[PDB]
Amino acid sequence: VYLQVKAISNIVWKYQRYHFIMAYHEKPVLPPPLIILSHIVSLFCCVCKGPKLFLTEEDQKKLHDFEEQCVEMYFDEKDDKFNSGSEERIRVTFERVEQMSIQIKEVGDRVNYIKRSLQSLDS
Amino acid sequence: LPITRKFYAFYHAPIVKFWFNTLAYLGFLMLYTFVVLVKMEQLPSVQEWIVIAYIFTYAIEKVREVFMSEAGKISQKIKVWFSDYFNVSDTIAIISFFVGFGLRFGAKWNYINAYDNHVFVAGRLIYCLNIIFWYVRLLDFLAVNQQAGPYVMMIGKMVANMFYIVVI
Amino acid sequence: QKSWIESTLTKRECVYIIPSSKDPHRCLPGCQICQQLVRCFCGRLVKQHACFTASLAMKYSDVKLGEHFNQAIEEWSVEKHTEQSPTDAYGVINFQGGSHSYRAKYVRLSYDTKPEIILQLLLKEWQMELPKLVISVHGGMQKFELHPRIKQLLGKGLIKAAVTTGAWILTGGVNTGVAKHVGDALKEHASRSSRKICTIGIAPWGVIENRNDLVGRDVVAPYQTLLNPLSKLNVLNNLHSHFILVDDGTVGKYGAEVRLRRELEKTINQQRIHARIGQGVPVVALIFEGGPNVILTVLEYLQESPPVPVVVCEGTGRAADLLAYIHKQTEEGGNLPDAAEPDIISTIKKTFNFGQSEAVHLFQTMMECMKKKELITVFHIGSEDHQDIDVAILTALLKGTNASAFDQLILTLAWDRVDIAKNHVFVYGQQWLVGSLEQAMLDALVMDRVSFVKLLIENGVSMHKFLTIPRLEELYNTKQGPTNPMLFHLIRDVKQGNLPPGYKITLIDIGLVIEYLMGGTYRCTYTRKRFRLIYNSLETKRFPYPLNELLIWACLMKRQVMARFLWQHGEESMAKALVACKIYRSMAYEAKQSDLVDDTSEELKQYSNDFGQLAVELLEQSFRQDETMAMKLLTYELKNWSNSTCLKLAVSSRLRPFVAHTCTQMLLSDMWMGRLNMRKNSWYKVILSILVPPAILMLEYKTKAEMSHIPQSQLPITRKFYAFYHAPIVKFWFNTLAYLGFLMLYTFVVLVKMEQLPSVQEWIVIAYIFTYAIEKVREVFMSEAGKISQKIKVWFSDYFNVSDTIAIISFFVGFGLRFGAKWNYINAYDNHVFVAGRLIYCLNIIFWYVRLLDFLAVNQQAGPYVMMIGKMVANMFYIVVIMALVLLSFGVPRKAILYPHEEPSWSLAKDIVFHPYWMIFGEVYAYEIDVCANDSTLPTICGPGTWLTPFLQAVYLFVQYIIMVNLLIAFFNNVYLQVKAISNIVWKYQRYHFIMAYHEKPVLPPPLIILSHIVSLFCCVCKGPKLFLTEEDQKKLHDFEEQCVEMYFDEKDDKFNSGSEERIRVTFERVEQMSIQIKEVGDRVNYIKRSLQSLDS
Ligand SMILES: CCCCCCCC/C=C/CCCCCCCC(=O)O[C@@H](COC(=O)CCCCCCCCCCCCCCC)COP(=O)([O-])OCC[N+](C)(C)C
Ligand SMILES: CCCCCCCC/C=C/CCCCCCCC(=O)O[C@@H](COC(=O)CCCCCCCCCCCCCCC)COP(=O)([O-])OCC[N+](C)(C)C
Ligand SMILES: CCCCCCCC/C=C/CCCCCCCC(=O)O[C@@H](COC(=O)CCCCCCCCCCCCCCC)COP(=O)([O-])OCC[N+](C)(C)C
Ligand SMILES: CCCCCCCC/C=C/CCCCCCCC(=O)O[C@@H](COC(=O)CCCCCCCCCCCCCCC)COP(=O)([O-])OCC[N+](C)(C)C
Ligand SMILES: CCCCCCCC/C=C/CCCCCCCC(=O)O[C@@H](COC(=O)CCCCCCCCCCCCCCC)COP(=O)([O-])OCC[N+](C)(C)C
Ligand SMILES: CCCCCCCC/C=C\CCCCCCCC(=O)O[C@@H](COC(=O)CCCCCCCCCCCCCCC)COP(=O)([O-])OCC[N+](C)(C)C
Ligand SMILES: CCCCCCCC/C=C\CCCCCCCC(=O)O[C@@H](COC(=O)CCCCCCCCCCCCCCC)COP(=O)([O-])OCC[N+](C)(C)C
Ligand SMILES: CCCCCCCC/C=C\CCCCCCCC(=O)O[C@@H](COC(=O)CCCCCCCCCCCCCCC)COP(=O)([O-])OCC[N+](C)(C)C
Ligand SMILES: CCCCCCCC/C=C\CCCCCCCC(=O)O[C@@H](COC(=O)CCCCCCCCCCCCCCC)COP(=O)([O-])OCC[N+](C)(C)C
Ligand SMILES: CCCCCCCC/C=C\CCCCCCCC(=O)O[C@@H](COC(=O)CCCCCCCCCCCCCCC)COP(=O)([O-])OCC[N+](C)(C)C
Ligand SMILES: CCCCCCCC/C=C\CCCCCCCC(=O)O[C@@H](COC(=O)CCCCCCCCCCCCCCC)COP(=O)([O-])OCC[N+](C)(C)C
Ligand SMILES: C[C@@H]1CC[C@@]2(OC1)O[C@H]1C[C@H]3[C@@H]4CC=C5C[C@@H](OCCC(CO)CO)CC[C@]5(C)[C@H]4CC[C@]3(C)[C@H]1[C@@H]2C
Ligand SMILES: Oc1ccc2c3c1O[C@H]1c4oc5ccccc5c4C[C@@]4(O)[C@@H](C2)N(CC2CC2)CC[C@]314
Repeated sequence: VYLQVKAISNIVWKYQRYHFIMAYHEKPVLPPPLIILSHIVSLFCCVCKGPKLFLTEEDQKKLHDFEEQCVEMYFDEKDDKFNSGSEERIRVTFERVEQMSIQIKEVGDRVNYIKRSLQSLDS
Repeated sequence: LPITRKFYAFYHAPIVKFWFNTLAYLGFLMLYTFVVLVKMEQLPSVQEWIVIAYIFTYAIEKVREVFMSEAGKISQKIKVWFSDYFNVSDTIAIISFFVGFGLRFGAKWNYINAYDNHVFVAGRLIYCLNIIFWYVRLLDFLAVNQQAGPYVMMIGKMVANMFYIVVI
Repeated sequence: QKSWIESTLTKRECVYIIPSSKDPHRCLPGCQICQQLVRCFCGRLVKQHACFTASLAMKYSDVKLGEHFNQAIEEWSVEKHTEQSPTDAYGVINFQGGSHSYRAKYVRLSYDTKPEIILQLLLKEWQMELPKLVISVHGGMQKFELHPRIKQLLGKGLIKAAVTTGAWILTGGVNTGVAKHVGDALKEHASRSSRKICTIGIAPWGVIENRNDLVGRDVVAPYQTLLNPLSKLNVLNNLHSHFILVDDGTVGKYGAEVRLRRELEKTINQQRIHARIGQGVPVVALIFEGGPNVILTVLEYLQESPPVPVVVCEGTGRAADLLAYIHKQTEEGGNLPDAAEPDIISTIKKTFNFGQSEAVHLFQTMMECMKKKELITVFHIGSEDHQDIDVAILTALLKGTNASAFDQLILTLAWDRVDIAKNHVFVYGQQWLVGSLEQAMLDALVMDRVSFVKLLIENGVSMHKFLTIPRLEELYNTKQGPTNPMLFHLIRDVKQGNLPPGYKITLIDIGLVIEYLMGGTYRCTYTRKRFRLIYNSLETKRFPYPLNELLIWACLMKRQVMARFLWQHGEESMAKALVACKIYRSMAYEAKQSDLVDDTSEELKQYSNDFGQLAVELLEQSFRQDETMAMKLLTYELKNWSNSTCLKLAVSSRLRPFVAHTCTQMLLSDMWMGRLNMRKNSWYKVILSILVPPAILMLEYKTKAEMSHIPQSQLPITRKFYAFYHAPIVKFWFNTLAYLGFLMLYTFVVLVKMEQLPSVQEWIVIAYIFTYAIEKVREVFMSEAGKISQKIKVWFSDYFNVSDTIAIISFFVGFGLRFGAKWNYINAYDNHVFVAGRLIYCLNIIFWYVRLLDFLAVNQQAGPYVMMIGKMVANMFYIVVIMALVLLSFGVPRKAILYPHEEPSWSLAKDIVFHPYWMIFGEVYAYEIDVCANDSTLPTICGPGTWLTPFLQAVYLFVQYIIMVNLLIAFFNNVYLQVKAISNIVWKYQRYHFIMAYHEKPVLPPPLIILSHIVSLFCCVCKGPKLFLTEEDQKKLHDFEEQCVEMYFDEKDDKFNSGSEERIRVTFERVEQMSIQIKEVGDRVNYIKRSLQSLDS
């Protein structure tokens, strides 16, 4: 247990940090002996009279446009990382060297057709 | 920024509400520790009254934290809030305290000794056990620190998963 | 409204319905065909007008006179007979069917929109960035062919020009023209690949195929992109990103766009290309297979002020190739000197069916275009000029526009293209006015353009004459590059108060930051009185070593790529790396100790470790090259770095691999042994010779030939004694033997009964501590030169110096009470002033036992264990806090239940902690657990509720004894494993500290040290590893260092280039090229065999 938690220790506290920041954001300004005033004064203002952003439909559309751009950039970087990897470079090289070996035999075949045809025009 | 808005800004800041709740909680425990270690009389000492007031108003606070929580069904609100450890512990701590206070306070004294009356003794002994809940709730305050917090999560995971070794 | 597109823009409609260019039409249905096929000049048939009035022109009669005179037939215009109104067609195209169904914003607006409104649309509404170039692609507006090679040879280059610069490409948009082939460039080469191109297509609205679909307020209109591939129809190319569809209120006529496009070109060329750069955004024209009118458009640019260059391509045998033909014919001045007009007039008509008349007039245009052949450029693909059309489009802005050398340079800087600046700007011919390269350097430094800073230094810029106090302050105060938010807060901390709002940073304030970050006794030049008496006044306003100052700048500004570049240039390279490590290390600590939760500290820590590793790797280069000069690098006084050494700087950063390096250890060994030269068994040879002084003569001593290099250095009978006792190894054992004798006596004093007057043992003990105290006072004041406040802070940064301070003060409090106590009593323990003093001694002796750990840490095995223990105790706090809460959670209920009749007392404090603490160590107090049992040792405690406490203690021990103690042990085990992994490194770093400590100490230990004191301060009134080089050997050492920096990068490059990953990739890229070269054989082999079949006949 020690070794498991210690390995992710900073991650653990940063997650805990969400819970206590949210907890004390919602609490009133007085602690529990004197909180009664915060109670007795608040419920008057409701009868007598957390981290959430309420966007308008226009900025809502800009944010979606921002998000889709970053999704595109995510896949681009993913593809570039993949295509730069050594395994992907060995295999494309592998497939490409194979093709060339036929293309050279396709020269080594046609070079005959030249030299033998030259021997035909030699006469 | 004028003078009056600087006070508003301070006290409504969550870091301030933390330390202000923390300092009041420590003062609460120091008094309640005094109450259980010092001889208990017929009527609560001024220390004990302050202790009672804290737990009562802390309880009202917890009731309001549930009902002014994330909008939903009351049954859902209840299930969520009893999914935390310290909220289950605080619930037991609050209920047991007022069982203890009722016995301590509503006990008729047939005797001058005050420990011959076993309704009174039952109430005092509940306090002495109830105070454990309130010391252990300090682990939650201490887990606000970057170093202490992971150790607190360690202990919880140790206790939660050791059952079958202890059965053996 | 709150809608800028709709509120501002305008759509025209033809309110007015003259017949179709003459009498309506024949065909006996007469009034009936007036519905079928009778249009306006507007371009729309009767029912396509659809205006509110044009529909009253569908009922009874039209909006005109009885027979409508002919100077009203001509009177229709798109200015007087079209009603402006808010727009309808705008949004995002969805090119459904095209390869992920591309997206492109669009809008319908009139030809008369003010040019600023356009600019607002492009930049504000569409959130486009102001570009650094504008390529305007003109060409043939009719479906045309393009050879396969040139296709993939154009789309490689126009794309790079718009991708390496953020250029707006401009087209017509519709596929009937050149826009179709701009799309080919985009499709191939994966146009942007996360690196946006903005290609606007300004088309007229009255020709767009499927005009209807685009109609709609902010609508995502889809759009068929698969019509017949041959049929020439005005269909928007699905690979552009933006469209400005110019309205003139009509249908079926082009020519409404010609102005708005040019007006946009003016509007962009009057915008600053960058904050500092005071040019306009460049514009350039590109020509792909132009029609007739494209020729005039060329001339239309060449005249206007400022002109616009025109890069004409080749291929296809029209306006593009034609201008390429005559551009090789006309002379340098611009008039065909030969008589060859009818031959080129012949060529005009082979491409443009005129016959004679327009042919010459077409030729008349060009001879004026051939006047300004400096603003014209031909990129011919055959003999391959310019190596690329990218550089061609870009270079066209550089030649022919009679731009200053500066303006040529700075535009490449904005673009971030050195390859063009190196090859085309820095060349014989430029003249370079007085301070143009320097102003270029400032822009490049500010803008973090490392590649140009390199180029400028190579091509004639002296940083010595460049870098001044004002220019250096401009660099600290800029916001036009990578910045460090922390720096402003560090200045606010060293300036105790706050600042006026537009505070510009001062170098004195930087100096105060550097002293804060370097710490110890570091003193920056900027804080010294000389620099101040200069700075307050502002050959003298320059710096002798500018590259030192800019390295500091780049690191404080968190400009790491620039800092790595400025490191490898200039002198003092190892020092600069070690200073950089310390600066970043200290900034990392400040970030870590802040209330902010971010990644700044790990980033700065990494940067420190980067320079720390450079310093270690440089030391290894130097050591392998020349050990003696490597050791000199460690030890030469750094005049420019607070008179320090590179070893001291590395120690300031806890840079253990540098200190643990063999070169440093060899240096330290020579100091430790001094003139002694025993290789084996030195510890007891020294001990027995301290105790038997004649054995000093049996020892081995270094010859002066050996004690000659020793790059930190500062046989008869008498000099052998001097050599021995002044050796730090000897001063260690001599202090160690005296310390052990001290403790043995003081142990005796506290264990044996104390009388009125101190025993002789106690007097010796007193003398030791008193003189040891004088020694510590002198170690502080004769420490590293600095402010007394700095000297104090440094010395109280060690643990054993804080402990010794408490140990010394407490002893003399204890002695004063022990000694100045009047004895009213014979018993001597009735007097409680005396007892207080004795008890202080008994506690003070603990300090002196624990100080033996420091002596023992001189051994290679024991030392790391001592560091382990310190790290265990220092970091266990929060586990012990939890243990304390668990303790009280049990202690308080136990006492309350078992002792319910207590009044308040401080015994309650003891009772709630005492037994619970001893339980941690396994004392269960077995016969006290159940107080009501027969075998209980507390039978009187039996009472109500006392049966609860065994359950409480059961839980307590499980949590405390099993969980919490073993968590603490688990933490200690990690400390062990961490330190053990680096154990030899740990001791070698410790070795620096004790060799330095005993090098500075005197030759007598603390009882007899008083003589060394009393004799030394006479010689000052009456009458450490630092090499003081002369300026000539100082220059040789710098030459040695720069050679080893070069060898460092060479080996780094060779290692990199030999790596398998680098070999796979170069192979990958190289096999790709060969596959074209073989297809280039496989293509040409045909040309052979088929040509042989041609000569076969
Ligand atoms: C990181 C850490 C940061 C720092 C954290 C710091 C935490 C700060 C926390 C701080 C507050 C600590 C104080 C609490 C304990 C006091 C007990 C005590 O000493 O009692 C004594 C003092 O006399 C009284 O207590 C009389 C007053 C009665 C009411 C109690 C108010 C005390 C103040 C609390 C105000 C409310 C606070 C809480 C609100 C919920 C009485 O004992 P006695 O006179 O010996 O008994 C007579 C015996 N006889 C009968 C034999 C004669
Ligand atoms: C989501 C929320 C989370 C937190 C939970 C929140 C809810 C927490 C709920 C807490 C309540 C839990 C139940 C307690 C019941 C008391 C039992 C008891 O001792 O009875 C005794 C006293 O009974 C009396 O009625 C006299 C005592 C006064 C009442 C004090 C308790 C009520 C206050 C509660 C305030 C709670 C505040 C809640 C505010 C929200 C009966 O016996 P006796 O009279 O002693 O017998 C004498 C015999 N003899 C004479 C022979 C000797
Ligand atoms: C009065 C008696 C109770 C208190 C105990 C006093 C004794 C000493 C022990 C102290 C332990 C507590 C240390 C932390 C608090 C100090 C400041 C601190 O670091 O705060 C932290 C939060 O702090 C908390 O979350 C503390 C919550 C209160 C815990 C109270 C019970 C602890 C004792 C249990 C009872 C048993 C033991 C005691 C015996 C009874 C925040 O710190 P920071 O500066 O934001 O973060 C630093 C890192 N930075 C640089 C990256 C930002
Ligand atoms: C890797 C390791 C390497 C090896 C490490 C080896 C370390 C080498 C260290 C070596 C030195 C160790 C000696 C110190 C302890 C002596 C105590 C003692 O025995 O006292 C006794 C001897 O008689 C005296 O002590 C009388 C002399 C008084 C002054 C003390 C000087 C002693 C010599 C030290 C010179 C200064 C040295 C320090 C300078 C700062 C007195 O006791 P008593 O007679 O029984 O009492 C009478 C009782 N009665 C009253 C009932 C009759
Ligand atoms: C960077 C440096 C690091 C190390 C720190 C270096 C500095 C270390 C500093 C150390 C000094 C610390 C303060 C000591 C104060 C003594 C207090 C005391 O006991 O007072 C008592 C004696 O007071 C007297 O004046 C009589 C005793 C003689 C003086 C002996 C102490 C001074 C020597 C210090 C030599 C220090 C050597 C420093 C050399 C540099 C007063 O009370 P009383 O008289 O006992 O009362 C009798 C009452 N009755 C009669 C009813 C019974
Ligand atoms: C005064 C003397 C008399 C009294 C003495 C009595 C003896 C002592 C009695 C009790 C000791 C107190 C602890 C009780 C059990 C803890 C529950 C638990 O494990 O929660 C954990 C899991 O599980 C749950 O969250 C749900 C399980 C509990 C059910 C809900 C309570 C129902 C009523 C009661 C029935 C339940 C059993 C108790 C009934 C007795 C919650 O973990 P967490 O904290 O959420 O972790 C993540 C936190 N985070 C989200 C911030 C990341
Ligand atoms: C969820 C809430 C549930 C509980 C609600 C409350 C229910 C009501 C609870 C209690 C009411 C008790 C009233 C008295 C009953 C009749 C007996 C009597 O009068 O006297 C007897 C009382 O004997 C006892 O044991 C009294 C204490 C019982 C409580 C036991 C712990 C339960 C609470 C734990 C916490 C649970 C909370 C858990 C938290 C989730 C003896 O005393 P006496 O007569 O004065 O003396 C005669 C002997 N003499 C002659 C030697 C002197
Ligand atoms: C009077 C005596 C002194 C007082 C005692 C000292 C005070 C007590 C000390 C510590 C109390 C607990 C600290 C809580 C820390 C937070 C934990 C949390 O958030 O949730 C945790 C639950 O946590 C628990 O369940 C807590 C322990 C339950 C009560 C048992 C106490 C120990 C006694 C019994 C021992 C005695 C046995 C022998 C008996 C003879 C959740 O963790 P998890 O579920 O493991 O996480 C899995 C995550 N997963 C989803 C990836 C799988
Ligand atoms: C006789 C009976 C009466 C007396 C009983 C007294 C009871 C016991 C009292 C005290 C026990 C003695 C230890 C005290 C604390 C140690 C400080 C520390 O942690 O240092 C460490 C860090 O921290 C510092 O270096 C600075 C922290 C201390 C501040 C400076 C002292 C100010 C005055 C005093 C205020 C401070 C607290 C003390 C005040 C009481 C230093 O570590 P280091 O060794 O540098 O590690 C690297 C070594 N290297 C560089 C070679 C690689
Ligand atoms: C930084 C320096 C600070 C300290 C400077 C020095 C300050 C001066 C210090 C002390 C001066 C004391 C002089 C006497 C005071 C008046 C009382 C008196 O005379 O008698 C009383 C003395 O009672 C005591 O307790 C005396 C000892 C006090 C010292 C307590 C520890 C502080 C030093 C710890 C180390 C701190 C160092 C930490 C290191 C950083 C009783 O004795 P009596 O009258 O003979 O007997 C009458 C009773 N009878 C009738 C039964 C016989
Ligand atoms: C009379 C009894 C017998 C005597 C006792 C035996 C003698 C005492 C034995 C050992 C004393 C210490 C040895 C020092 C070794 C050198 C360390 C050094 O150089 O600096 C170290 C500080 O080191 C400390 O702070 C030392 C410990 C402080 C004093 C507390 C002693 C233990 C008591 C409390 C325990 C009781 C608790 C429970 C109480 C009930 C620095 O290490 P660091 O800062 O961790 O390094 C971090 C590096 N980083 C920058 C990468 C992050
Ligand atoms: C977070 C932690 C919660 C627990 C705790 O720490 C903090 O809270 C503290 C409160 C303390 C008590 C406050 C007041 C007194 C009165 C005093 O009476 C004078 C003496 C008398 C002699 O006869 C005069 O005549 C005696 C001491 C006592 C009972 C304290 C004891 C320790 C206690 C219980 C502490 C306990 C360890
Ligand atoms: O590890 C080292 C390996 C080789 C050398 C050293 C080392 O460390 C030094 C050290 O340490 C000692 C400890 C005890 C006895 C002798 C020495 C010495 C010796 C020495 O002086 C020496 C050679 N040269 C000067 C000589 C001119 C070359 C300098 C460096 C030196």
